[PDB]
Amino acid sequence: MTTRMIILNGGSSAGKSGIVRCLQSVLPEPWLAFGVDSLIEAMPLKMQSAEGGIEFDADGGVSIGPEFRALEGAWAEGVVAMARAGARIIIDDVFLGGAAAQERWRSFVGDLDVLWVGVRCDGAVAEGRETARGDRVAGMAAKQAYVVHEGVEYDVEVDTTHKESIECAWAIAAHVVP
Amino acid sequence: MTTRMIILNGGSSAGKSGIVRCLQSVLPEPWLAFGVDSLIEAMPLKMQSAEGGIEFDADGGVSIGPEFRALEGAWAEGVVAMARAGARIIIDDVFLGGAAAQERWRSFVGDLDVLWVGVRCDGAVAEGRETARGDRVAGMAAKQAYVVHEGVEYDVEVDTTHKESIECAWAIAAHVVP
Amino acid sequence: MTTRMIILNGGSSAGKSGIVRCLQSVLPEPWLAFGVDSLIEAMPLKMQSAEGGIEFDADGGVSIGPEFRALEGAWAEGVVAMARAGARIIIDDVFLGGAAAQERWRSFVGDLDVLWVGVRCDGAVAEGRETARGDRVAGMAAKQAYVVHEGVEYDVEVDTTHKESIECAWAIAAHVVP
Amino acid sequence: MTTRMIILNGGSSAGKSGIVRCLQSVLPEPWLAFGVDSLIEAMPLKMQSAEGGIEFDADGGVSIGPEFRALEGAWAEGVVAMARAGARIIIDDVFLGGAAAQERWRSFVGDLDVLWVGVRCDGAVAEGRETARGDRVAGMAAKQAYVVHEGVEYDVEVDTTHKESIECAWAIAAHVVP
Ligand SMILES: O=C(N[C@H](CO)[C@H](O)c1ccc([N+](=O)[O-])cc1)C(Cl)Cl
Ligand SMILES: O=C(N[C@H](CO)[C@H](O)c1ccc([N+](=O)[O-])cc1)C(Cl)Cl
Ligand SMILES: O=C(N[C@H](CO)[C@H](O)c1ccc([N+](=O)[O-])cc1)C(Cl)Cl
Ligand SMILES: O=C(N[C@H](CO)[C@H](O)c1ccc([N+](=O)[O-])cc1)C(Cl)Cl
Ligand SMILES: O=C(N[C@H](CO)[C@H](O)c1ccc([N+](=O)[O-])cc1)C(Cl)Cl
Ligand SMILES: O=C(N[C@H](CO)[C@H](O)c1ccc([N+](=O)[O-])cc1)C(Cl)Cl
Ligand SMILES: O=C(N[C@H](CO)[C@H](O)c1ccc([N+](=O)[O-])cc1)C(Cl)Cl
Ligand SMILES: O=C(N[C@H](CO)[C@H](O)c1ccc([N+](=O)[O-])cc1)C(Cl)Cl
Repeated sequence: MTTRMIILNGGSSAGKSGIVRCLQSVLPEPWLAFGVDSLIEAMPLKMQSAEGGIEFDADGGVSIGPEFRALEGAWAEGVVAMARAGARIIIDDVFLGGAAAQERWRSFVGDLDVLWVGVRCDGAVAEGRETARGDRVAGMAAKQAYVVHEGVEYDVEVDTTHKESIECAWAIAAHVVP
Repeated sequence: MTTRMIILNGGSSAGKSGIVRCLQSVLPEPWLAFGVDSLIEAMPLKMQSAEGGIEFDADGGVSIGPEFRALEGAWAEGVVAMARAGARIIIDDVFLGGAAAQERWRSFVGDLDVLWVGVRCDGAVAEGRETARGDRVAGMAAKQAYVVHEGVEYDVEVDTTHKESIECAWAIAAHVVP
Repeated sequence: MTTRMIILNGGSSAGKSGIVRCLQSVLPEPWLAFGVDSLIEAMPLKMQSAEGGIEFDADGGVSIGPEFRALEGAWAEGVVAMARAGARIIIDDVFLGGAAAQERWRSFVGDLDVLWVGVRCDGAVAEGRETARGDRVAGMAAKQAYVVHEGVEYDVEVDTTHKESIECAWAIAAHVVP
Repeated sequence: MTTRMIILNGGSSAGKSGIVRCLQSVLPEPWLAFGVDSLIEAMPLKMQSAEGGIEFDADGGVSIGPEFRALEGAWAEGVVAMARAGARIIIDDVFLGGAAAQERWRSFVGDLDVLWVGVRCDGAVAEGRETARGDRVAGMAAKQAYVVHEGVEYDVEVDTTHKESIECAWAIAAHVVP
């Protein structure tokens, strides 16, 4: 029953990265963190200008093509492989495809023990934080705030609308089996 | 009565930068933002290793020497000069010297119309956010949370302990005379 | 004859920022660094989406409107004011307007002692570095490589095409009167 | 004979990251990039303050403990797993242990087709660039410039002392079998 992977899902500006660093500080054993964002940074820059890659609409929409998806797949497998190799992994994701996305993960994970975490946050509030951070495309927060969880099943749910990252971290750590 | 400068004061991780970007988005006229941090980034790197410069204790303490202070002074004058030249300026500061610090500003400002803003936040909560951001020296938040406001007089006060940046932004904008 | 300001001019990716940090390390007295880029970061984000602000064409072109120019002006005056106040200032600029730009500076500077530095670099090579850094809009380097110096007069010229930043730094420092 | 992984080795400031982005732009197929630095960013912050983790001496030295090494191991396996899954991977490493380090990789890689790249650069020059970038601990460049290659065998060697990143990129791409 030892937890091997902690997969978090939430919309942009919902507070995931903040929760991730807190978890890494709180949890006693070292946990590696990776996510759709670190994956993007690891993909070639041109992937962001290629049709079957990832595209950022000016209104904050996000489109994903097969070239991008294909790469992501091998990446996912590698992350699972790290867990298998004995590294405790935290995944900061954004299930744009809702349930479809969670399934995709389930397939790569297999019988590996995973803690599915849901990070919610009022769209309006997320949108406010989006402005405050100033480093995201205005509109992503709102567009993602809800559709991301539709049909997704979690083992734990935190809502950053009125809870600090460190607090949400404590709630999540409590469900982590050593 | 037109506001020329908005000087914010608060401890590390209290939420100032977030409020600043919100203000820049909210306010109709363009406001330039500068602060102790941009000043630091503009000072030579070695200033951070020189005795009369700025020193960061491992426990999160911050010491300021005369070499640093001298530079800061000319900088302050320049910022005031920008206001005088007609640029709307926002200053994100950290009054380590409490009232002493506010006086220092008053001297540079003169009869220029300034909106003194206080950004408060529970030390414990600030410390939590400090961990979540992971890019500050652990301990700064708590050490600064309160001593920074002792003896300081504001025209407006916001407390980020339970208020989003955008909200605090709205409260502050309301006191800005066009 | 003491040098109060060091104004560098060069196209994107020509190597200015690198030379700037070297100068700050080399020069014995503390020099504050500021530039078109720090100014941009200090301007509201929306300035980048407003017509009379600054616009970044997808091919790497850069357009500047009056709203942006107006702000820049007050900023320039403030920087000069810092020099006057006794702070040694380094300005990392990009004379898009060639000679016109240098004149604009001359007007703000007045009789202040300034060291005009020219940072050149082969367009092709600059374009290569542009790719290597991956954090600029492809095409800026080439578009700026030359037009930026047309009609501009320097006291010192360095060419980073075959010279390291630290070397160019040494050449520039040598012309700085204490 | 299709190349699955490109493993680059070089000392800090030798120019690897710059070469990596160029390769990602040059190579026709998408290549994911990862390295000791992205791994560090993915490890908990505290790993940098824990004895068996990674420690940064003030003079630029770097020490690695077993806790850090253990994690790195599972990470290495995961990266190899990504290659196996069909993702083209580029690894930006720093063989502090010289030959010992290359062996460690050979063990994880197995019979996977790998292109071993060596990125050299004169210590003095690397040290100069270290200053110019200003975001590394002074002294790392020099300490690493040479010891890193002792006993290491490459399929290709580039020297950034007098060659631009894009050029070195071209030399390396030429040895990549599709
Ligand atoms: O802005 C970014 N990422 C955010 C999420 O952190 C963006 O909203 C996003 C959402 C989903 C996504 N995906 O699922 O492939 C990619 C980017 C990075 Cl490009 Cl910096
Ligand atoms: O190289 C490109 N495109 C082709 C299709 O025109 C290609 O198959 C591709 C798309 C994205 C990509 N990536 O992320 O590196 C790589 C190759 C464009 Cl990005 Cl210029
Ligand atoms: O960490 C930093 N700054 C914070 C404040 O944002 C630090 O707490 C600090 C506080 C006061 C200060 N001062 O008043 O000179 C300088 C740095 C910068 Cl060095 Cl990145
Ligand atoms: O140059 C240095 N120090 C002397 C005193 O030893 C000097 O007067 C000084 C201190 C800080 C500084 N700065 O911020 O650039 C500049 C010069 C050290 Cl930083 Cl190496
Ligand atoms: O990319 C940027 N700046 C470069 C120069 O460093 C861009 O080429 C540029 C050039 C000139 C300019 N101007 O003169 O107003 C503004 C940006 C910043 Cl937006 Cl990050
Ligand atoms: O606020 C805006 N525009 C008007 C004109 O429609 C305005 O006068 C302005 C433009 C740029 C700007 N800035 O940089 O903050 C401020 C106000 C747009 Cl940026 Cl939404
Ligand atoms: O400074 C850093 N990394 C450089 C290399 O890019 C440092 O020189 C270093 C070298 C070797 C290393 N290792 O082999 O574990 C880790 C960091 C990161 Cl901590 Cl930002
Ligand atoms: O938690 C810590 N240490 C113990 C040993 O005292 C621990 O086993 C450990 C070290 C590094 C680490 N990491 O990278 O997350 C995790 C746990 C210190 Cl970092 Cl406070």
